[PDB]
Amino acid sequence: SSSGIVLYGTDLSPCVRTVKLTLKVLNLDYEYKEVNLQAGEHLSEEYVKKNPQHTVPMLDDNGTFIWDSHAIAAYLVDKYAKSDELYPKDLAKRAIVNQRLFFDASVIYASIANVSRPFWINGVTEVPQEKLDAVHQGLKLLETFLGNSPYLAGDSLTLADLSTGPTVSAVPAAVDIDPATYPKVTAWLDRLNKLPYYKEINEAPAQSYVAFLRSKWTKLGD
Amino acid sequence: SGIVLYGTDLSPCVRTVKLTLKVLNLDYEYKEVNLQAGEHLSEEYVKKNPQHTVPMLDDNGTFIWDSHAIAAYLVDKYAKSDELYPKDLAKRAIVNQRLFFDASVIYASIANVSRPFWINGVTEVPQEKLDAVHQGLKLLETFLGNSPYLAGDSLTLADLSTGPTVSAVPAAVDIDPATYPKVTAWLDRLNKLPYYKEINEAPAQSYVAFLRSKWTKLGD
Ligand SMILES: N[C@@H](CCC(=O)N[C@@H](CSO)C(=O)NCC(=O)O)C(=O)O
Ligand SMILES: N[C@@H](CCC(=O)N[C@@H](CSO)C(=O)NCC(=O)O)C(=O)O
Repeated sequence: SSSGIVLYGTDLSPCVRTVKLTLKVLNLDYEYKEVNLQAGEHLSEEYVKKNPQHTVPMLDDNGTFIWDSHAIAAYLVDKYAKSDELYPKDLAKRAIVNQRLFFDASVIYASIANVSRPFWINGVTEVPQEKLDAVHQGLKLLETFLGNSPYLAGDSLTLADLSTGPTVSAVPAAVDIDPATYPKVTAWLDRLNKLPYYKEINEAPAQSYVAFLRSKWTKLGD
Repeated sequence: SGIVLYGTDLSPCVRTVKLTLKVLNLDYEYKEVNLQAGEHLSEEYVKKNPQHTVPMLDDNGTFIWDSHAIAAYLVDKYAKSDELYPKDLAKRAIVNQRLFFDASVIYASIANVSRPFWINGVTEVPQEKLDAVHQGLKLLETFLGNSPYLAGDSLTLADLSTGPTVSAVPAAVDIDPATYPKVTAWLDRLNKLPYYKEINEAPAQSYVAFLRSKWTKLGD
C-alpha cells in the first residue's frame, strides 16, 4: 500500500477484526503485517517499544503508533471518514456510541478474555462455572441494550457494532448463544452477517477460533 | 446548571465523574443512589440506564452513563480548554487508549474480585484473580515510565479515570513500592492536588477497609 497506514495484527483476534472492518468501511488501503503471537513476535524489543501493552491490534498511521481496537477505530473515523455516521460528532450521540465501546471493553471482552487468557498463558483447560455465569450476564445486558433497534446504538450501524460484533463472535468458544434465550443478540449477529464485507472479514476466522478453543476444554463449568 | 449526577461516593467510577465536574467548575445536583436498597434496579432508573449502574449523568434532559463516556462528554461539551481531553486526534487516541485500558484491564481485574462479594457473598478469592490484578499494575507501571501523568506531562481524563480505580485495588492486593515505584509515586502525585484528595481519599479508604474486613481467603 501507498497510504502509509500499517495494521499489525492476526486474523483470529476479534479486536484486530474490528480494525479491519473499520478500514474496510472507510475504503482505506493499508499494509497488513501479521504478528505471530505464538512465536512471541508481540514481545520483541522493537514491538514493545511502540506498544508497551504488547497487544494486537496496533496501527501505524504514517508514523503515529496507536493501540487498542476501540481507540484505533475512533481515531480512524474521526481522521479519515467523509461522513460521521459510524461515530457521530453530535456529543450526545457520541456518548451513546462511547458507552457501548466501554461496555464491550469492560464487560463483553473482559468476560471472554477471563476464559481464554488462562488457556493461552498457562494452558488452563478447566473453566469455573463463575466465568460462564459472567459471560451470560454480559449477554443479558446486550440483549436489553438492543431493545427494538436493529443496531447496538440505534437505527444505524456504528463503531458500537464493529467493536462488539466480533467480540460476541468469540463468546461461543465458551458459551452457547441459544437463540431462544438471546433472540435479540442472535438477530443482531445475523443482521451483521447480512453485510457482505462483514461476513467476509469476520465469519471464517471466528469459526476457526471457536472450533479451536472448543477442542481444548476439559471441563466447562458445572 | 441543570446537571444531575446519580451516584454513590464509594464507587471509583462515580468519583471519576465528580473529579471531572470539579476540574470543569460545573455546579450540579448530586443524587445519591442507594445500591444496597436496590435503587439502581427500580423501573424508573433502568428506563434511563438499562445497565443499572452508577454513575449516570443527566445533562439538562440528556441521560448518559459509563464514567469514561460521561467524562469525555463533559470535557468536550463544557471545558474552556482541551487539556484534559485533547482535540488533536493522535493525543486523543492516547487518552482514549488509557481509558479503554482502565475499563478492560484495571477495572475488570478488581471487579472480578469485588463483584462475587456483592452479588453472592463470596469471601474466598482465588490466587488467579490476584495474579490478574498484578499483571494490570505491571502494565500501568510501564505506561507511566518517566512521565508524571498517565498520558504524559499533563493531567488528563486518563488520570481522573484510572487513579480512582487503582485506589480500590488495595482491597485485594498490596501495591508494593519496590515492585511498583512509578504507580506509587503517581498515586502520591494525584493526592498532592487538594481537589483530588478531598474527593477521592476518604471514600477510597472506607471501601478498602470494608472489603479487607470481609475476606476469608486472599489467594494462596
Ligand atoms: N483492549 C484491547 C485488547 C487487545 C487484546 O487483548 N489482544 C490480544 C489478541 S486477541 O483479541 C493480544 O494481543 N494478546 C497478547 C497479549 O496481551 O500479550 C483492544 O481492544 O485492542
Ligand atoms: N464501566 C462502568 C462501571 C460502572 C460500575 O460497575 N458501577 C458499579 C458501582 S462501583 O464502581 C455499579 O453501579 N454496580 C451496580 C450494578 O452493576 O448493578 C463505568 O465506568 O461507569
